[PDB]
Amino acid sequence: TLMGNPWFQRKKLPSVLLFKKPSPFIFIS
Amino acid sequence: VEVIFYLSDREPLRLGSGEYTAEELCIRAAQACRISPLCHNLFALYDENTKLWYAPNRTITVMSLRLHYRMRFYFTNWHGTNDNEQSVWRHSPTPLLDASSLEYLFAQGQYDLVKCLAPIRDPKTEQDGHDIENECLGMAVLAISHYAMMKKMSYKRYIPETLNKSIRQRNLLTRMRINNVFKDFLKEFNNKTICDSSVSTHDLKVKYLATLETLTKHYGAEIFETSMLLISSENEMNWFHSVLYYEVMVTGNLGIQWRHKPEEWNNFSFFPEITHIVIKESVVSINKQDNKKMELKLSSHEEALSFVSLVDGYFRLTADAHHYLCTDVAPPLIVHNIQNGCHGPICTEYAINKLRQEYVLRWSCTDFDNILMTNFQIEVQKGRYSLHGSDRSFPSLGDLMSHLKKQILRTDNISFMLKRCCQPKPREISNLLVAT
Repeated sequence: TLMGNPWFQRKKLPSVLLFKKPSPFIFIS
Repeated sequence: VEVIFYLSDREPLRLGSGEYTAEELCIRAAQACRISPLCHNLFALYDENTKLWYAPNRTITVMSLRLHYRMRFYFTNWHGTNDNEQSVWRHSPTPLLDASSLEYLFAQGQYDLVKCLAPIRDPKTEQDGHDIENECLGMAVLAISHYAMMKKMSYKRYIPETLNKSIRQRNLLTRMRINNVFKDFLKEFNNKTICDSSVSTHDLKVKYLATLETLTKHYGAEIFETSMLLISSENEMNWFHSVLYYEVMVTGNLGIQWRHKPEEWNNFSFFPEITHIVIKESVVSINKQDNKKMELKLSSHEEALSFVSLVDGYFRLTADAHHYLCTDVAPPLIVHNIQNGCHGPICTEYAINKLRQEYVLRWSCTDFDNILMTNFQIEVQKGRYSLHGSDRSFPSLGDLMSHLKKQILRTDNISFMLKRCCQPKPREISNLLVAT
C-alpha cells in the first residue's frame, strides 16, 4: 500500500513551531 | 590555505605565505564576522578534514588547507528557554551571547544540522522516529521563516542529509505527502504563529538552537575516545586498559566526564577544580586540587592539544579569565596579558570597582585594536602600541607605559599622573566568567 506508513497520520504541528504565550484574558461587558 | 565562515554573505579569508597563530586568525575572523572582543574566546579554528581543533597558540605556515571558524565553547541552556535544565549567565557588577555570536551560532547550527555534524538522536520507537522527522520539518520551517523574515519578504536543503536520503527511498505519494505537510506547516507558521505569538528573529534562532540541544546527540559536547584511561585519587584507582573502548566527554556545564563506550557518565571534574594539565606526546594528564587525577592516551599529540585546548578554554570561561592550565596550549594573548598585567574585555564598572577597592588596563569591549586605560584609549596597530591622538608608537605596551608614566596627563580643567596598576587577581569575578 502507498499510504500504509506513518506520514499519513493526521498532521500535528511540530512542538518546535509552538511558541507559547501567556494569553491572559478578561471579560469586559 | 583559507578560513571559512558559516555565514553566507561572508566570503572566506584567504592567507598568503607566512606564519600565523590560530588566535590572531580568530581575531581577524571575529572582526570579519563582527564578533565582539567579549565573545571572541568562544570561537576556534576547526579542520573538518582531520576532525581536530587548533590550540590558540598553534602556528600555521603557508599548499591548500580549509579551516573552519567555529564557536567551540558552549553552555547548554544559555538561552534559558528550558525551564527544567540549568540556568547560564555572565556575571554583572546578563546573557552569554550577543547578537553577532547568536547569528553565527544559528548559521553554524543550521550547517551542523544539515551536514549531520549534529546527528539526530536515535528513535526510541517508530512513532518517536516519525516525530523526530516531523520536528526536522519544523526546523526547516524555522530556518526558511527566519531567512524570509531577515530579508523582509523546498525543505530538502534545511534538514539532515540522512533524513533526506531516507525520504528519497519512499514512494512518490509519500514524498508528495511530506511536501504537502511541510507546506502546510510553513504557511500556518508564517501566517498565524509569527503574528499570534509575536515571534521575532531572536526567538526563532533561540528556539532553533534550543531545539538542537534536544533533537541531536551531545550538542555542544566534545567526546574523545581512548583505550588507555587512568583515574586515581587517595580513595580509588581505576585503570582501564583493554579498537577504542573508553570515552571522555567534555562539556561547559558538567565539565569532564568519562565512561565505557557502549553506562551513565562518571563525573571526574568541573573546571575550577583543575590545578594543571600536562601533555606528553599523545598522553594527557589532568590534575585536580585534591590531587585526584585523570590520565588518558589519545591518538596523537594534535588531539591532545585539541582536548587540552578545550579544557583550558572552559577553565578560562568558568574559573579564571587570566590564567592557563598548560603551556603547550597557552594562548599568546593570555600570556602577554599576564606579563603586562592587562585585563580582558571586562565592563568598565568592574574596573571602577577594582580601583575603588585598591589605574587599570583592560582590552576594549567594542573593538580588538584598542586597550582601555582607566577612560582613555590606547591604540594597538600591527604589533605597535600608542596613545590615541598621539603620533609616537612603541614596540610593546610596556615601553609605552614606561614612557607614559613620565607624563603629566591633562583633561579638561584637570591634571594628573599615572600611579600604579591594579593588575588582575586569581579567580576574581567578572562578566568574562560564566556562572552555572
